[PDB]
Amino acid sequence: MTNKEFSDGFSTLLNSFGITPNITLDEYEKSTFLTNAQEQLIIDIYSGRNIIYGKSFEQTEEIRRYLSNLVETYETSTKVTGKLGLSKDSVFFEIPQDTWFITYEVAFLKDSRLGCLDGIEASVVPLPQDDLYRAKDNPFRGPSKDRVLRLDIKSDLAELISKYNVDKYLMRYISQPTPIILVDLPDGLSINGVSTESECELNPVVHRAILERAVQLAIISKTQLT
Amino acid sequence: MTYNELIYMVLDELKLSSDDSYYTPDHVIFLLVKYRSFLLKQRYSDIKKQIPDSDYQSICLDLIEVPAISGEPCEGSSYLRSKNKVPTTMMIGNPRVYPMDFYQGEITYISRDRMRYVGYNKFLRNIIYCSKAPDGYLYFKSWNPQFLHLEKVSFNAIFEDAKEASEMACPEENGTICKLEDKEFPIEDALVPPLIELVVKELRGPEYSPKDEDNNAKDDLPDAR
Repeated sequence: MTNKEFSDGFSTLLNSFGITPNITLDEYEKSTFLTNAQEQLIIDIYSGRNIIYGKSFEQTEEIRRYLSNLVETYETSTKVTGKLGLSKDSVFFEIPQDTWFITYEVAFLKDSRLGCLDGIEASVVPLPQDDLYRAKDNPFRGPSKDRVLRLDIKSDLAELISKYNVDKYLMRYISQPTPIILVDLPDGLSINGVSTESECELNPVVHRAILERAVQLAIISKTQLT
Repeated sequence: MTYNELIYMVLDELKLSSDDSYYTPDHVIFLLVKYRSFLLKQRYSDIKKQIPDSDYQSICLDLIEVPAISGEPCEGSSYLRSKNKVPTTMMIGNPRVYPMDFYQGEITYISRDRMRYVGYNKFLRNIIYCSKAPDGYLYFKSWNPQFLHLEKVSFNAIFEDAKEASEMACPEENGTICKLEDKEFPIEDALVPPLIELVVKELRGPEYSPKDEDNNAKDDLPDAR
């Protein structure tokens, strides 16, 4: 559905300007509720907390088709120099800053110590801070030629703890979706920092579910004190 | 395999990963070292079997001349003894003290009781005899005054406590290994699964048991607190 179609369908579902009592929303209000419904729905879908679907980020073809258009791949070789880590062999890599949730994350190693295995792709394992001390020395769950520990730190960073030198850092994450803005908003107004029209980038399959959720949120907003 | 691999196999099968765990790796080292001797006795004390090379360890000794009792003239002939206390060997393998060459020398490790009386045979007057006295030291005895020049020996045996004997290994070619965790654990691979499951059974029940977890000048265990 297009922006005109989000708006017309949203009005039709709210019975705007019908004879019975009803609710009428401005295009900014429509955009607010559509974007809120979009973000709520995709977070619930990713985490699998939606009772209607009850499935996680890629647990079925339906959810794949829904969140396929947020999946972005990232690659970086630059390391942030001056930062304080929990080990001598800790390197820091910036996060794309539009990341929502990291779903795949892998690291290529370039070191002469691991002879003839150079450039080995190594699995980046997110490790909690409880597990870190007892995992530095762990030979089965700790850093190795085929395993790297990643810790989240301040300023949108990934502290990679590795035994061998880390050359490249590859990621595949869920991105900030573009907001659903139905009209060029006036000066000052914006949704997620966007003032111009922004169409939903997801597939049209989930647009109608987003419309239903937005309508329900509108009815909640108008009828939470009555 | 090293101490590290066995320790972390046990910890991971118990899933004692967090630093805020009641049972630390020290408990694991203690239990592993005791269950190793337990299993080695159960396997190799009933009837005589071949002991693999994995169960053995070479500790590495410096000898010093000492008086029999004190410096008196009539207190008997002097002994050599190791500078530091020696681990107790188990009585199942092939204990052997050797002069830095396993394939050479004849230094006999015998019992304390036998070594009271050795060397009277005229053809056995040049054999150096060894035994761990109740002092905890390895004592040497011979009727040949040449034995008092001996400065260094290596002792290879199935020692009863692997940690003590691992602290006293000879230097490797690269050098000494400071961390016990980086050293090799002295047991055959065929006896590693039995040892691990015994230690994991030992600590599985206690892993999930309650604690006296309130600070109230009271014992809180009868209430499963």
